Amino acid sequence: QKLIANQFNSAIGKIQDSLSSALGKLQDVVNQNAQALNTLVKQLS
Amino acid sequence: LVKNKCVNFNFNGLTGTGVLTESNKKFLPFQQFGRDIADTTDAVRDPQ
Ligand SMILES: *[C@@H]1O[C@H](CO)[C@@H](O)[C@H](O)[C@H]1NC(C)=O
Repeated sequence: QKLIANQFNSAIGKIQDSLSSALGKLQDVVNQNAQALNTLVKQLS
Repeated sequence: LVKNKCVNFNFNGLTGTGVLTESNKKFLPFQQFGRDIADTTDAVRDPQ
């Protein structure tokens, strides 16, 4: 139990570290929404 | 000038409709109006 809990606590620390660097799947939805609206307004010219 | 009302305007040949209010931003001395990333006009300089 001690070893298992230590491995778990250590692994959560590596997630927290890695996320302080991966979100491309969320970011590119935000980008595509904005890029489509900017295209729609530019197209009025 | 008529600030803070929806007005129809003509600044020195640049025309539109909108509400005019004093800006925090400042242009270079030769620049006459501002545009945003979409190329809509977001600010203007009063010629008087
Ligand atoms: C325009 O004329 C007014 C009235 O004399 C004066 O207060 C103002 O400073 C002048 N502005 C320019 C840009 O000449």
